[PDB]
Amino acid sequence: ELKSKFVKVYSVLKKELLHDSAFGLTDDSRNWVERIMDYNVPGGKLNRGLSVVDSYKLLREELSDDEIFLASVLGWSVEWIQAYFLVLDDIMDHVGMIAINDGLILRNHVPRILRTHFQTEHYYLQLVDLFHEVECQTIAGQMLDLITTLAGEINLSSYSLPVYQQITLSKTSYYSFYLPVACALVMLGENLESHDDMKDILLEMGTYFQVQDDYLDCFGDIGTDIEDNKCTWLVVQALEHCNEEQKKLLYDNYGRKDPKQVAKVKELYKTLNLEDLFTQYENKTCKKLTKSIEALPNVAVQAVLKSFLAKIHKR
Amino acid sequence: MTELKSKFVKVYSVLKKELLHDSAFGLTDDSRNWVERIMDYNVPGGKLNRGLSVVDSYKLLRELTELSDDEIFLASVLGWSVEWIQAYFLVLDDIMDGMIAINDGLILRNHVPRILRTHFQTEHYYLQLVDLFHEVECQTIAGQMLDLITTLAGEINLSSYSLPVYQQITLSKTSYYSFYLPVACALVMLGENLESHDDMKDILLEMGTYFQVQDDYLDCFGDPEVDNKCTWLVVQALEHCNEEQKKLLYDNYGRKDPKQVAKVKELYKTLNLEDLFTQYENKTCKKLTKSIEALPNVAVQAVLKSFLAKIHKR
Repeated sequence: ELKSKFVKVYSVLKKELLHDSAFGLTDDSRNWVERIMDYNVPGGKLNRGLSVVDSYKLLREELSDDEIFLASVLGWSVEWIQAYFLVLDDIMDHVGMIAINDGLILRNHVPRILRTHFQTEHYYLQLVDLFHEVECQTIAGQMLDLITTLAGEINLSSYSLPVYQQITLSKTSYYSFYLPVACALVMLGENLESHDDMKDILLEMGTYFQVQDDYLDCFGDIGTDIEDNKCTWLVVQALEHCNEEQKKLLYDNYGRKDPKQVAKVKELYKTLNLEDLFTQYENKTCKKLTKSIEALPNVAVQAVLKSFLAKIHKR
Repeated sequence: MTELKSKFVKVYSVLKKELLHDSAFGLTDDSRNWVERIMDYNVPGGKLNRGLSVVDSYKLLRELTELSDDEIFLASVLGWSVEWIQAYFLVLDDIMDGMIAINDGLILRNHVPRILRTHFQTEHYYLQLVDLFHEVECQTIAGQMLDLITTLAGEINLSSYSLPVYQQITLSKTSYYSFYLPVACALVMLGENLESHDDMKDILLEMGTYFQVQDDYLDCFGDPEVDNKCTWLVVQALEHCNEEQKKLLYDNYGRKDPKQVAKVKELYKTLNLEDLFTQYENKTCKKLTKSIEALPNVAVQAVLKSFLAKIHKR
């Protein structure tokens, strides 16, 4: 039902944007723009764009077709903004830097949609500031990622828990966990500025998911983080949790594409019991997050947050 | 007016320290200096033509229509916002001719609405400022996309180079942020609604096209510092030449060889495109002055005449 309705909203928004006569498009440029849309936006699983509509339905307690359409419009706006973010991620992870311009086209589609479908609403400026906040912090996250990565070129003393956490927060969690639920609440008439507790919980949830992926990379059926000199949660823990010759071991073997040295790092990890440290982190995190979800007065917000936390647990 | 400029220049420091210490963004000491250096490189360097012209157009509109220090500060804030947005645009322009330049540029882009929000959210014209900068950015990047399609990717069959394509690129790529944005900022600050100024907008846009044609000519005939470019010169040469001259142009254009370059230059000279450019300049200043005077509002006329005079013959 939602599956079949949501996806048509992509076509609706696409044909709106292509035939917004504000810019003079020829046949050729129109096809250029349509291709750079259809490549990036409508492809994937549509996790977050759908989760906008799903969180909206969850909050509701009866849905009109207009309500569903607008929730879908917000969802697709999320998909667009994420397309922009992911094009930049492509560019930043290993005869055409068209990729920049393509990405920048998609970014500038986001407020055209928001303006076309929500200007009359009384929460228009709140949506604009939401997407603005999310974009500012996503790109600030990318900037932290650059500096940390570059500056951890050999000097692994750059890799600290605060740096890891700020990167995970601003780069991903914001557009990944806050943005869709925030979209739903703003449509629901709420003011986000009286939801700092929910915001913080979703942000910690994003940090949680990143720590998960960091561990899964190193322990699961292949992950290449220790080869790639990445700032994993595992290496950040290993740094301050090891002695002096273990620091020498890590400094020797980290960032090395050689399964011998990779295995040296893996077995320093195992001898430091970072699998059990991760199990403890997971348990304490799910407890803190479930506990502080229940602390929230609103029960439906709790339902949405518990949905998310359950979906990502033990993944 | 170097007495009154020094106030503008301090607003850069004010906005910079605001943005750097927005603890909403989690910045370490380290990242804080990274952001400061990527600001100080791009934004405060140049002559500050457009950022100052925001404040100058505001003063002009006031003087003709007491002028508080807050008014000046806010006009300056808008000016520096223009400087930032232009820095972003110019970083992308550099890029389009290790991969940090993208990230730096995007940091500068996302500073713009932080400033607009910090200093103009309370105002009743906030959404109008946001839509102004949004429109300008959409059309600048659309201009870049047209530039990609037309120039580099529309290579050696130069029959792609037409006056309408040239004009659309010049309009959306540059004219918008270069000539509309600064005066529009001042008018929005003045309480006006831009949607009843389409004539002024169109005039400033044509003015941007004019300035680009100027730069095109200076390139081919001039010194300062420093083929296959979509120049106004080649666009004129195309439809103003016969058939063996078309053969000459197709032979020699896009060719890095001073012999063939000179073949193009002297086809230009035998077509009298220097005199065509002088005529273009005269007819353009006349069309623009005439349609400026057509505007009902006299102070808007004063601002537009200021701009058109500043960019004339130089």
